[PDB]
Amino acid sequence: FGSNDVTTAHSDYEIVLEGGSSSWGKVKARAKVNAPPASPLLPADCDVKLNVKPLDPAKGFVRISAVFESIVDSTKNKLTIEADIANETKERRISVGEGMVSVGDFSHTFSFEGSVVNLFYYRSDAVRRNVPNPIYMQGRQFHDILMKVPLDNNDLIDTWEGTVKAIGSTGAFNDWIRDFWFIGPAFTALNEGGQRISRIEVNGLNTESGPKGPVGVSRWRFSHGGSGMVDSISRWAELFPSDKLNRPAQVEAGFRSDSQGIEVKVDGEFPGVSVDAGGGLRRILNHPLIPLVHHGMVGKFNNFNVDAQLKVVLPKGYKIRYAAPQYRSQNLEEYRWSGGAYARWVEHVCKGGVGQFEILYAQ
Amino acid sequence: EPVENKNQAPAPGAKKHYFIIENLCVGCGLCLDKCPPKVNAIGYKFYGDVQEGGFRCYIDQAACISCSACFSGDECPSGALIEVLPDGEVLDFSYTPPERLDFDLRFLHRFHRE
Amino acid sequence: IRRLILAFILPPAAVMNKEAGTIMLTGILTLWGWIPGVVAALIMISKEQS
Amino acid sequence: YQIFDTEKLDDEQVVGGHLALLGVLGFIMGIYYISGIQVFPWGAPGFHDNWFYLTIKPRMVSLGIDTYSTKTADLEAAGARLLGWAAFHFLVGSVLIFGGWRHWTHNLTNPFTGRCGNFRDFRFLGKFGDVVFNGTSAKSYKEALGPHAVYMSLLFLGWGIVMWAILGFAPIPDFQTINSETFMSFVFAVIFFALGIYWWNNPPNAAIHLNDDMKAAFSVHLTAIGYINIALGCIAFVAFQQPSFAPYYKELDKLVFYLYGEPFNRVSFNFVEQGGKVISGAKEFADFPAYAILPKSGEAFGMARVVTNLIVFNHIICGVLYVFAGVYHGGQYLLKIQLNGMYNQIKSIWITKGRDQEVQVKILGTVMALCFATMLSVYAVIVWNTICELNIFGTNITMSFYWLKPLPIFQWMFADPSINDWVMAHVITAGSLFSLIALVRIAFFAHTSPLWDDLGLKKNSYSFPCLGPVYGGTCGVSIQDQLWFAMLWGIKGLSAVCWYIDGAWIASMMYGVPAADAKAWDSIAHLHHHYTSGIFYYFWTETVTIFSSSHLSTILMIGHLVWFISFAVWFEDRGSRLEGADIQTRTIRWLGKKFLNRDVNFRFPVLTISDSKLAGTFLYFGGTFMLVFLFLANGFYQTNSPLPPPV
Amino acid sequence: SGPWSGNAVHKAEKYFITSAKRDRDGKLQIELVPASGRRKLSPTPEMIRRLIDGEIEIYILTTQPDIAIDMNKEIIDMENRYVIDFDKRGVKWTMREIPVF
Ligand code: BCL
Ligand code: BCL
Ligand code: BCL
Ligand code: BCL
Ligand code: BCL
Ligand code: BCL
Ligand code: BCL
Ligand code: G2O
Ligand code: SF4
Ligand SMILES: [Ca+2]
Repeated sequence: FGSNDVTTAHSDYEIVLEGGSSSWGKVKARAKVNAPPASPLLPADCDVKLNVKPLDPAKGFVRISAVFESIVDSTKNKLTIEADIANETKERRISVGEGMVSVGDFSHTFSFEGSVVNLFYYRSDAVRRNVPNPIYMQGRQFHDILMKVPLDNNDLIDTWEGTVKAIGSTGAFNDWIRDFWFIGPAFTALNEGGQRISRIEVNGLNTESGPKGPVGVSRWRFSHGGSGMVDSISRWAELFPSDKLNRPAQVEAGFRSDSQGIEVKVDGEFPGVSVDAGGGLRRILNHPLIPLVHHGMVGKFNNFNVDAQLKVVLPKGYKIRYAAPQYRSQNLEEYRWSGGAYARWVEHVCKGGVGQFEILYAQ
Repeated sequence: EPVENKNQAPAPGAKKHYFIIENLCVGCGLCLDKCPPKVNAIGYKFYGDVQEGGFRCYIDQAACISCSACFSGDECPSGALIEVLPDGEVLDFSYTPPERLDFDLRFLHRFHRE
Repeated sequence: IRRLILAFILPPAAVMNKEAGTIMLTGILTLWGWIPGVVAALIMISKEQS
Repeated sequence: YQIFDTEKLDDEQVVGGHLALLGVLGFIMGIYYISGIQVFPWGAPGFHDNWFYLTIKPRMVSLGIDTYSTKTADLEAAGARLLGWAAFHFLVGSVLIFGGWRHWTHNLTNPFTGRCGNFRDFRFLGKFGDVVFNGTSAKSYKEALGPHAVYMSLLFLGWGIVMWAILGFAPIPDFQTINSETFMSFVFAVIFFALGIYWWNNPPNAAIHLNDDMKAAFSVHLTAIGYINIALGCIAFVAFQQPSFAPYYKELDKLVFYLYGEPFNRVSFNFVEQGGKVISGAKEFADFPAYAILPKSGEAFGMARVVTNLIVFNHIICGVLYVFAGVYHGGQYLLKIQLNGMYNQIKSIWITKGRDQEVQVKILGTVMALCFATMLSVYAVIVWNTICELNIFGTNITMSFYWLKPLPIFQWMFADPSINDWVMAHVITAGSLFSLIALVRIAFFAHTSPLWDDLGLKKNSYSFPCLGPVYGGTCGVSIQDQLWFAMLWGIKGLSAVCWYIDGAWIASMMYGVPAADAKAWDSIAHLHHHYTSGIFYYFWTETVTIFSSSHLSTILMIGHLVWFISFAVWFEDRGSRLEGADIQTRTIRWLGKKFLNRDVNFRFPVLTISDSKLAGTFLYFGGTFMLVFLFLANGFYQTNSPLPPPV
Repeated sequence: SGPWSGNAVHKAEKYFITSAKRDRDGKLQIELVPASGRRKLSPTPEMIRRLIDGEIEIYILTTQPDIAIDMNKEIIDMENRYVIDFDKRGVKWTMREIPVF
């Protein structure tokens, strides 16, 4: 079989759904890969907790929260972000948030009031009329951020002074900043993910006094165009299911990468899992392609064999007609995919594949 | 095409200033045996009631010769045996294991459910 | 119904959901007092999950 | 004792060492075969009976290489056959040692062509490797498992051919003859061939090994092979007692065995060894030449069960020791990976699932609670049976656990189901649990223990005898010390095995004693077989016959000496011995100088506590089991005639 | 799973206060270093949070260039028990090499 030196990747996935018109879903995903990660700082572990609650249902000011704890080469890192997000218009979105990023001993707290405008390059009705499941939707995003950071430590003050010097001394700051904040292979992910980031435009960054001392206030906009591969652009309404959020949604993920492999645990309960295709049929939502390609960036490094078992737990009286690749088992409401075509598809998408998994299920 | 260079790769087959924290020493002496016989910088200091932990370890810095035998041995169980680097940093061990964020991976369906 | 019958033949397979210590205990129970004692173990634990 | 450590040796060195040891072992086999030649091919009388050849004589006669026939004729033929097979073993072992030297020295150059093959890249046997392997295991033991399975398949096939043609046992399905061993030799070929192919195409993964794992893989496979040995011992005990094996093991009893060291025809003091030698004095038993080793019937000696017990206990002792050693070497690997920090980086259940200290504590606590329960139950049963049979506190045998037979669903395992078999099973479980306490301590508490993580201490050196009297004493806390304690604890389960297989009544300490109701067990319990006397009186009954042998008596004294020498090192005496040895050095110095002008400049050496524990456990085990050998080599001495009631 | 990460003898990762200098006169010269000895950190507010939470354990050696006695907050009612702030507590490791032969 070409080569005999193949490692093993054991994976279990679980998509429990809710009945009715609800798009809610409990998604669990455990994995264990006996393959070396691609982290130059290898003993990298992370624990992510993203919990979103609804506030002001009329205004949609849903408060999302994110806690990324991590330990990379014995370096302890943490990033907390709270943000009231709101779907102002079908194109606009407004967020007011705070946060705190800590690394080892260093730490700083920030706030922001950012507006994102996701403009599609076309809204023609021909494509919608004929194509039933549009995926590659060409578009562009405009972020306008108003970040603020109390300059407490000398690290913050020195960084602010350096940036103030740079923005006025070098006219190519708007270009090379992209090289900066796409650190490492992230820059590659721009070209191989179909996303082009335009030069930033600083409306003005200027320090001002705050309640905890000086506050560096940076007001800058930037742009982010997606050829269609970008799930954050092509699927924008489906990205933010605020109208479908009544119960708190929680996603606790984590990995434990090391020199010998990657352990992954994900638990989640969130909307947007089920999408009405039309005619009463529903789908497990289209797979975002950016995760697939960005992982295939670190997927084609070792030859591996996958033991992947997907378990779809549909509601009480919902059939699963036309689920290609087909399942292996079935308990009259609990369908299992394992081996055969599904394992090939898992190896396909674990290595950068963006193929389809159309789990169309009835009512 | 055919013109080539030639080569053969037969792969195919076909300063230190070691100290002891008297607070944490348990007086095992595993570091004393490593000290060179004549140096004997490391010595035993007794408070009383050996079983109560009175006996402890001390490095006479005057006698020490920075040979690293005591600390490089990886023999200190308590971590009292420390090394202060020339710039200055206390090392409780030759290499501490990296810090990790751990969790028990229990699978969902096949191996270790829940 | 699959879990309980698999348990009556393979109790530790039934407690596989439980912790590795419980699984090892159920395996030992299969080894000593096979079925009655270990079937007791599996029924206790599974009914407790209920 | 660490010169041939796994780290010090690479894979090719291990291949060569195992090959050279296989050759040495083949030489040993030839030695035993020749020792088995009762009559030489030239006509003269041959070697006496050795346990080394009486252990393999059943198997050899099974293969027709030896014969139980008793005439000088065809025993000369059996001797010639044994000589031929011993010569074959000798030459093949010479070749194996040559290959082992080449692999150990890495000089894998053909003496004819000179081509230096590569351990990393080599076609196996020529074209067969191309047909099957398509190219060797580029690296990895995982890719080697399939090739080794194919090698074992070829070994099975070769044994089938050898027994079919050389030893004349055709492949026949029926499992009542050696013929099936040919049949199955082919079966297990295909299996261990096909599986090999599978494991060649689909390799297995346990990532803990495969990486720096000669010690890790060695530990796992040594534990596995220890359980293989235990299973082989059980299978040997069951099968060798089955009728199908009677032609080869039960017919020992019909033979008379002249064994070295057995009673020798004694001679009066006024004895002269000239001519007939009769005039000077009188030999003990006439008709046998003076000093000749007198015959011993296998019927009285029970040589069938003696040889069965020796083989079974050999495999059981080897397997228990291998389990303990595998857990110990795995603990050494665990400690290494804990020190270097790979422990948390291992991504396999065999390491990850017990990563938490809470689960380790719960596992060891469950083992300890089960051990307490079972030991207390069995010991209460045994001591109560002793209280009853000895009629202590006014008791009598009627109050003993004679009713506590194994349940009817478990009496198939036992010929004569009684309380003895119940105590055997539960004592085996309890001894396994006891030794498992230490084995689990090695497995989990190799680098740090909950007491020690609370006490702020870590186990680094994997052999440190202690950390001192801190916290009241830290003796024997290394994984090596836990291995020693595991061995000294498994001494008792292994004893129970010996005493069960030699016919002892282990349900009471004083069965067969001439006191009170000790001899009433056979009536109250309705036993068929008259078990050899109980745990304390078994010593006496077996020593009736150990004492009758000069050789067994010598073993008794030597093993007892070896055993009690162990306390000089195991006891908390090392410092006393060091002080006394300093006094010895000074005494030698000044006494010699006064007595002889030459100076000494030499010191008496005193073992470290680590070496002290090592030697002490070695001596303890050696004495204990060199004496268990006397228990198993005196004779079965368990008759099938129950003793009537004492009154 | 916590005893096998870092040194197994310290439940809370230990940080020795190696270097501190009065010349900068701010006492920011306090340079905490973990027992691993790979991060010359500083007493930031996040380090304060870690110390109060018990995740870390700041310690001081006796044999050193003096860190700051009564210049870095000190409690001397009993034997000295240095504190970064009254709520903090830098437990001083005692090191008797000179007093004893
Ligand atoms: C990732 C691809 C795009 C992009 C796509 C989007 C999209 C699309 C949106 C934003 C939004 C925001 N972006 Mg952006 N964003 C980009 C890069 C940036 C950069 C930068 C690195 O320079 C900055 C400063 C920002 C700034 C911001 C804020 C103004 C705003 C709110 C963020 C927040 O609350 O997150 C809180 C932090 C998290 C939720 C953590 C996890 C983030 C990931 C990407 C989401 C995974 C969701 C998961 C699968 C499901 C979770 C379910 C749970 C139940 C919640 N973006 C890149 C170029 N960004 C939002 C906006 O419109 O605000 C007005 C929004 O909807
Ligand atoms: C060079 C490419 C071809 C062409 C190839 C295709 C293909 C193939 C498809 C469409 C499709 C569409 N075409 Mg067209 N189309 C052409 C010319 C046009 C003109 C025009 C006045 O010339 C118009 C109004 C349209 C209109 C439309 C849309 C209604 C429709 C769906 C959206 C889509 O993305 O459009 C794509 C439109 C463009 C490719 C070009 C539109 C040109 C505009 C009007 C004027 C010049 C713009 C710029 C200066 C130069 C051209 C840049 C190109 C993007 C390379 N086409 C040119 C001549 N078009 C899709 C479909 O069937 O939807 C149901 C589809 O799959
Ligand atoms: C600030 C970020 C943006 C945003 C940006 C995105 C982007 C970008 C994506 C989603 C996607 C999804 N988001 Mg969102 N989304 C926001 C707000 C929300 C809200 C809400 C009401 O506030 C909810 C409930 C959701 C829920 C969802 C689902 C509809 C969908 C994932 C389906 C799936 O099964 O996930 C199952 C997923 C899991 C099993 C694994 C989750 C792993 C972790 C916890 C999240 C990813 C982390 C990332 C890789 C690392 C950190 C990123 C940043 C650098 C900090 N988002 C905010 C406003 N969302 C995806 C989708 O399908 O788009 C169509 C997608 O591509
Ligand atoms: C005793 C209880 C345990 C045991 C406890 C230990 C301990 C404790 C240690 C080892 C060590 C080792 N053990 Mg061990 N180990 C056991 C069983 C085994 C078996 C097996 C039979 O399957 C094997 C292959 C090994 C393999 C090994 C090596 C990995 C390693 C180095 C040995 C060597 O170089 O020593 C060199 C010496 C030997 C060759 C053995 C001594 C025998 C002599 C040389 C034999 C010939 C002379 C004569 C016949 C008998 C001796 C007495 C005479 C009076 C001279 N162990 C037994 C059952 N093992 C050591 C190591 O370094 O660990 C990392 C170590 O410290
Ligand atoms: C039956 C299958 C057993 C097994 C049985 C044995 C036995 C038995 C011995 C070894 C020996 C060794 N084994 Mg092993 N071995 C197995 C699987 C392994 C695996 C593996 C799975 O990959 C590894 C890496 C090893 C590793 C090793 C080395 C430490 C060593 C071979 C090097 C050599 O000979 O040195 C060169 C050394 C010499 C040739 C000198 C040998 C001196 C004398 C003749 C033997 C010394 C040891 C002792 C007397 C044997 C006692 C057996 C007891 C009676 C129970 N074993 C399994 C578990 N292995 C030998 C060793 O050195 O043990 C310490 C050895 O004797
Ligand atoms: C008893 C003999 C010993 C032995 C002694 C020797 C000697 C002597 C030599 C080698 C040579 C080699 N050995 Mg060797 N070696 C043994 C077992 C092994 C094993 C193993 C299967 O575990 C390995 C990995 C190797 C590895 C190697 C190769 C690197 C090399 C052959 C290159 C190749 O293309 O040859 C193709 C064939 C091989 C891979 C040989 C495989 C081993 C066979 C079983 C040797 C049998 C020799 C015997 C006298 C003939 C009996 C044949 C009957 C059919 C039974 N040997 C056997 C068990 N080895 C040879 C050399 O350098 O070749 C160029 C060489 O001259
Ligand atoms: C079962 C087949 C093999 C086996 C194969 C392996 C393999 C493979 C590995 C070990 C390893 C180890 N083995 Mg082992 N080992 C066996 C027998 C034993 C016995 C014994 C007396 O029975 C003991 C005490 C040990 C001890 C040990 C340690 C030295 C080490 C694990 C340390 C650790 O952190 O574990 C953490 C604690 C655990 C993981 C506890 C849970 C146990 C696991 C999940 C499996 C068994 C339980 C099973 C599910 C029970 C229920 C059903 C029954 C089968 C009927 N092995 C048998 C012979 N062992 C590893 C090592 O490092 O080797 C050097 C290693 O790689
Ligand atoms: C046969 C068994 C024993 C001896 C033989 C002996 C000999 C001996 N011992 Mg011992 N011992 C125990 C057994 C024996 N101990 C037990 C079971 C315990 C458990 C408590 C124990 C404990 C302590 C402590 C705590 C200390 C000592 C010492 C100390 C000595 C140093 C000098 C001296 O005493 O000479 C007086 C002792 C003699 C010279 C004995 C004369 C030889 C003999 C006639 C024959 C030797 C037979 C041989 C051993 C068999 C095989 C040999 C060959 C064929 C391979 C010293 C020669 C200590 C000293 O160094 O201080 C004096 C010390 O502190 N012990
Ligand atoms: S008695 Fe001996 S083994 Fe025990 S702690 Fe003291 S020196 Fe160590
Ligand atoms: Ca006997």
